[PDB]
Amino acid sequence: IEISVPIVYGNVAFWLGKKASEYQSHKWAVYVRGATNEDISVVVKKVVFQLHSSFNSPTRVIEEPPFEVSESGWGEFEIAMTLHFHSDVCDKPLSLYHHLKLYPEDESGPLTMKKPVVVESYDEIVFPDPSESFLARVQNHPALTFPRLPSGY
Amino acid sequence: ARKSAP
Repeated sequence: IEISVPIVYGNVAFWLGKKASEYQSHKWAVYVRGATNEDISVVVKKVVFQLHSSFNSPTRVIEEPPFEVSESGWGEFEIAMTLHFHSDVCDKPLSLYHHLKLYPEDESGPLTMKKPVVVESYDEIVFPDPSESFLARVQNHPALTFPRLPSGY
Repeated sequence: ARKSAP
């Protein structure tokens, strides 16, 4: 009787072309989402993003969907995302890590620089021992996956 | 932390 949350997390990046400057070659957004875009705030209370020290206010707290930070700049670096859950879900938070990408890597064939860069990780948060009240609040929520019920027949 | 242009 476990509850799990399929998620996707990573970033999208857009090269600015003739609008690119030394300060800002790309606009990007880093995010954690439901893998099928359902509302994971059924479990996620807030997400804390840690950006590089070169940004103003490098620790951002996003309390409401969408759980994303949108920024622009010139460089790639590691982003920490700490997921804090509602109190009936889990008293421990979960940290995720994502290397921000502004260019596509590992690419055959010809590319164009204006193509949006999407680099994201597909994953699933498992809560192994859900309380009975947590179950009653979120049962069969579209963002969650539940154990298939054995046939009584 | 490390930060570099691609």
